[PDB]
Amino acid sequence: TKCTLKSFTVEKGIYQTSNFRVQPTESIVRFPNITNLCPFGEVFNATRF
Amino acid sequence: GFQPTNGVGYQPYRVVVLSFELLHAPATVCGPKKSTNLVKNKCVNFNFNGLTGTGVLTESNKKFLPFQQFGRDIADTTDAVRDPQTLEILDITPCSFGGVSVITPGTNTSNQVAVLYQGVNCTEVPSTGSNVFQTRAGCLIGAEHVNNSYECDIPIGAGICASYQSI
Amino acid sequence: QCVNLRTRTQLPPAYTNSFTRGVYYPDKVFRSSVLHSTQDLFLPFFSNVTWFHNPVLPFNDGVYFASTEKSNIIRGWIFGTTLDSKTQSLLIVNNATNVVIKVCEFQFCNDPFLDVYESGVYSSANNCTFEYVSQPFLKNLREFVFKNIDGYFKIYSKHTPINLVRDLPQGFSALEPLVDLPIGINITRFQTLLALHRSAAAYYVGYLQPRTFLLKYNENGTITDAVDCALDPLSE
Ligand SMILES: *[C@@H]1O[C@H](CO)[C@@H](O[C@@H]2O[C@H](CO)[C@@H](O)[C@H](O)[C@H]2NC(C)=O)[C@H](O)[C@H]1NC(C)=O
Ligand SMILES: *[C@@H]1O[C@H](CO)[C@@H](O[C@@H]2O[C@H](CO)[C@@H](O)[C@H](O)[C@H]2NC(C)=O)[C@H](O)[C@H]1NC(C)=O
Ligand SMILES: *[C@@H]1O[C@H](CO)[C@@H](O[C@@H]2O[C@H](CO)[C@@H](O)[C@H](O)[C@H]2NC(C)=O)[C@H](O)[C@H]1NC(C)=O
Ligand SMILES: *[C@@H]1O[C@H](CO)[C@@H](O[C@@H]2O[C@H](CO)[C@@H](O)[C@H](O)[C@H]2NC(C)=O)[C@H](O)[C@H]1NC(C)=O
Ligand SMILES: *[C@@H]1O[C@H](CO)[C@@H](O[C@@H]2O[C@H](CO)[C@@H](O)[C@H](O)[C@H]2NC(C)=O)[C@H](O)[C@H]1NC(C)=O
Ligand SMILES: *[C@@H]1O[C@H](CO)[C@@H](O[C@@H]2O[C@H](CO)[C@@H](O)[C@H](O)[C@H]2NC(C)=O)[C@H](O)[C@H]1NC(C)=O
Ligand SMILES: *[C@@H]1O[C@H](CO)[C@@H](O)[C@H](O)[C@H]1NC(C)=O
Ligand SMILES: *[C@@H]1O[C@H](CO)[C@@H](O)[C@H](O)[C@H]1NC(C)=O
Ligand SMILES: *[C@@H]1O[C@H](CO)[C@@H](O)[C@H](O)[C@H]1NC(C)=O
Ligand SMILES: *[C@@H]1O[C@H](CO)[C@@H](O)[C@H](O)[C@H]1NC(C)=O
Repeated sequence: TKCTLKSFTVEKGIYQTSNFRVQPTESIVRFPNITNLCPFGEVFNATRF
Repeated sequence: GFQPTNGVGYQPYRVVVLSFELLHAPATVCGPKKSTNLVKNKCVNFNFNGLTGTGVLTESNKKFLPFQQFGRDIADTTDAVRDPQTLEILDITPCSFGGVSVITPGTNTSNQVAVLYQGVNCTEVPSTGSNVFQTRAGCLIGAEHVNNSYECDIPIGAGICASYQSI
Repeated sequence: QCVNLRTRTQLPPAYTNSFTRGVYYPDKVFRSSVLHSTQDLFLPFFSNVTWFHNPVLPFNDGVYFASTEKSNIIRGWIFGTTLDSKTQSLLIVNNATNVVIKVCEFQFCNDPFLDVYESGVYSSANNCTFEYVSQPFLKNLREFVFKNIDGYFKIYSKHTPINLVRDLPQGFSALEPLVDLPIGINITRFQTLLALHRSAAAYYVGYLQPRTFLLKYNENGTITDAVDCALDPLSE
């Protein structure tokens, strides 16, 4: 209060000093299901090349 | 001349060469995505299917049509999303904020004060001080609620105000 | 079965009125009980829609296609520029089990018909790039909107139980998004596909233009009404 008002003595009243806000805790990543794999096993595990 | 006894140099080796092309046509193959888990009722940030933003996620009763992926309200602000896996409607609320004010009787009289957080629920203040009061104007810390009534010394709001007797 | 059937059928193409048909959801956003103004490609209200009762027609920038069909004689669509093996071409057919989509360089017959005895329309098929199979799209009214932009081919659709006898009704109904294709192509002209047994099809074609519309979203996020923004001073 003294710093914002720039004085060593403060008169009776109510004064607005600063702002308040909540901070985020963690992060969340969401994405659709993993499906429709690229066929690589059949080629790499193929008997005949 | 592949034979079982031919040494390392003559062994039959199967070789596959993979080449990647990224022509001007839209991409069709990509790697995994590695989605994380879900939390609720906490101020967190998120990137739902590439849509980023912070806030708190709650359960919502809005009913999407089967083809929307999210929703926004007037003035173009996103309000709801649909999780790509469970396919349910979640609601987004910005994390709380406000201003702080100090009530003092004057340095001439004393030097103890009370604090008011404007428009903030009395659940996430932090820090303890004294008993904490919840008013229509916000949350107040450092004053005692009484049942009497007097004139108004230091107006606080919503029909209540404070004075020094303690505060 | 590359056979010819007719040479000069009913030539004069009729004209009729569009009224207030051809509205589709322009995005995947949910809105509830709100008015929203958007600028995009639409079919102007009370426009002149061409009635056919079957040549190659221009695509321009987008196409609205309508059919008061029964027993689904129409089968599919063909898109391209040169309509031969020298350039990309897109083919869509709908048989009794699964709608089929292909992107190849065919040699379509000059009178490509399916008939029953998935060939008889193209004399060749090579260098195929994209394939797709899904559930088939189809006294019924079938409305479709075809758009192509940013290497993406968008298809919107709607089916309606129609009781009127001759032409489009005086009603309102939005079109849901159906399919998107991430394939680059330069469609400029197209053609309709019919499968007639060896022994005269009525449909409507309209074109899209860029303009602004006002849309009303009800509580459940469904478009219930719209206003064209250049029809008359009251609309402005
Ligand atoms: C993504 O995969 C998960 C894992 O299987 C699916 O979750 C299961 O879905 C079935 C189908 O209804 C339920 O019977 C199970 O109880 C679910 N298990 C859970 C939630 O742990 C999920 O449905 C899939 N999402 C899709 C395919 O969109
Ligand atoms: C501060 O938050 C609490 C917690 O949500 C609110 O208490 C809820 O109030 C609603 C409606 O009054 C009830 O349906 C919930 O059951 C309450 N939950 C709990 C845990 O008490 C409280 O109302 C909020 N403060 C203000 C001033 O609204
Ligand atoms: C309809 O078109 C499909 C397009 O592939 C034809 O092909 C069969 O479709 C069924 C549907 O699942 C598959 O089980 C078969 O394996 C497909 N055949 C082949 C050779 O792959 C289908 O035959 C067509 N049906 C009719 C009645 O025309
Ligand atoms: C088969 O079709 C593909 C695309 O559908 C053609 O790919 C071309 O590839 C070259 C170099 O990779 C590019 O410069 C061209 O722009 C591509 N063309 C198109 C239309 O995308 C491929 O040339 C075709 N092959 C044959 C034999 O026709
Ligand atoms: C449609 O045809 C045009 C040619 O008129 C293609 O535009 C060319 O695109 C390549 C790749 O970016 C450029 O290097 C050329 O300079 C472009 N030519 C012109 C005349 O602009 C366009 O790519 C074709 N559409 C698709 C989807 O391939
Ligand atoms: C919009 O959504 C509401 C909420 O679901 C619909 O109201 C329901 O309609 C069904 C069908 O008649 C009734 O069986 C339910 O009882 C209704 N719910 C309630 C709470 O009354 C409404 O029909 C939908 N459409 C419109 C145009 O409002
Ligand atoms: C091939 O099969 C073996 C069998 O154990 C497995 O260990 C290996 O991962 C497979 N590789 C591919 C590419 O599928
Ligand atoms: C408070 O103010 C009174 C006059 O109003 C003065 O006499 C007194 O000295 C002051 N006390 C302080 C400044 O501590
Ligand atoms: C009086 O004040 C006390 C303490 O603030 C409070 O608990 C009580 O509800 C008030 N009213 C009565 C009738 O006691
Ligand atoms: C379309 O234009 C023709 C003249 O070319 C006109 O006779 C017909 O009434 C018009 N149809 C409309 C505006 O629906």
